[PDB]
Amino acid sequence: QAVVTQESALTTSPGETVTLTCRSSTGAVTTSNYANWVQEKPDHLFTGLIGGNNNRPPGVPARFSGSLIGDKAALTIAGTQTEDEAIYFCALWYSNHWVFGGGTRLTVLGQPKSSPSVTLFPPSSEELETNKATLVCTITDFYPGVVTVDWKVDGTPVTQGMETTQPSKQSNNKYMASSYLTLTARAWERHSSYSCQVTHEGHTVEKSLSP
Amino acid sequence: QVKLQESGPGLVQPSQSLSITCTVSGFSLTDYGVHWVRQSPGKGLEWLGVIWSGGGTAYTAAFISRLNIYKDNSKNQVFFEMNSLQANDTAMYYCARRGSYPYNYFDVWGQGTTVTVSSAKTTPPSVYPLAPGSAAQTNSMVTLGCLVKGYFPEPVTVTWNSGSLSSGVHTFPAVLQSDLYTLSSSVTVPSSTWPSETVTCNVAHPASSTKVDKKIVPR
Ligand SMILES: O=C(O)CN1CCN(CC(=O)O)CCN(CC(=O)O)[C@@H](Cc2ccc([N+](=O)[O-])cc2)CN(CC(=O)O)CC1
Ligand SMILES: [Cl-]
Ligand SMILES: [Gd+3]
Repeated sequence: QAVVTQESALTTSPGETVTLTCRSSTGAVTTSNYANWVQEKPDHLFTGLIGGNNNRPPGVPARFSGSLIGDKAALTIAGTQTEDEAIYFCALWYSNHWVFGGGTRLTVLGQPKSSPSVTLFPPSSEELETNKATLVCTITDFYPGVVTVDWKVDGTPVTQGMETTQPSKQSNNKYMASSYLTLTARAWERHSSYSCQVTHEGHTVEKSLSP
Repeated sequence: QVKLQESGPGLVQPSQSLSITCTVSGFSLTDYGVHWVRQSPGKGLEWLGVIWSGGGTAYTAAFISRLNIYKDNSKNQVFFEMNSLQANDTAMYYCARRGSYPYNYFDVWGQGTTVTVSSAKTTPPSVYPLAPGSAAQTNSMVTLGCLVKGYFPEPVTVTWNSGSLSSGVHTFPAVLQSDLYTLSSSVTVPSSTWPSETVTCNVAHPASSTKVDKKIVPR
């Protein structure tokens, strides 16, 4: 069947006008393709933006408009807002089936800067009875969503046992992430100082632990 | 007002079937069409099929013989039934509502059913209470945790005090430590509330039907 192509990702600053395109591999996109646009927000939440006749659902901002520009479908956002950061999908009708495009991730720059809030948790007693020991380092309320996590055992850098999540959005549009340090019950008994160093925007904030 | 609630197990073994029910409210199936769309972790949206208001159907060509969508207007339910699933059918499945002109947009969508296609057997999580390192200062804030270790497949739901605590809660995404998932959750409450009163994390693994409560006690 037909492949519907969209730009992979676009980056704007607030107030800018952007045009996302939706192209058909079998020819020109026409009104008989009834181009729809859907918005995906963090935590896999989808909401309709534009309908088959360039109509907006009640409550969708007037800055979003759908159209046909030459041989392709388009979504114009007239004055990009911070809340418009999302993935945009178009869908084209082909007589007896719909086909979604690959999606356009829109990133909106210039949002308020915020440093991370770190919390280091010691392993549970109920965990040590299974002869396992995991240290949890929770990273909360940071913007931009880019962070490096470094672990230390008595000041000595750790090799294995560490696994870190890629940053995802919180309910307040800032980012969160977590980092683990899986160790053995005996290795936990030997060493005394444990440090979770979280580096964000060249700055480092750390939380230490001692049994 | 309008909602599409999804119920489907999740774990399917290769060559077997998938069945998902979409229960709608706030509108009637006699007026709206319901579409089925999926999203694979490494891809975007893939349209599968639809059941229109009149009971008429349409599907993506490659799915004609493996996918069926039918409904019961009186029960406000739409059923998705797909056979012969393979590894690349692993995705989040959604039902989406779409009306006739001027309501011809995919406005309201269901939250999605996470489907994992693997030979692997289910593994329930080991839930561990995470109490702070040092003791709290007189009149301050404390952050308690809950480690949900080694479960397969996704998802898992974490609540605190049966859903009564939400404002100071953060539930972190999972890591994949060699075919097993691990995530954490934390809650921040004042020191006058804990350890004076009971704070409990409630973890549920729907794909194993285990419901475990672990009370947070001082270290
Ligand atoms: O609707 C259903 O049950 C299923 N439709 C199947 C196909 N449609 C896709 C889908 O439904 O998936 C695409 C076309 N549809 C626009 C849209 O869906 O964007 C409408 C085009 C139209 C032609 C003539 C008149 N006229 O007045 O002569 C009015 C409208 C027609 N569909 C009613 C409606 O949607 O309004 C009726 C059929
Ligand atoms: Cl038609
Ligand atoms: Gd129609």
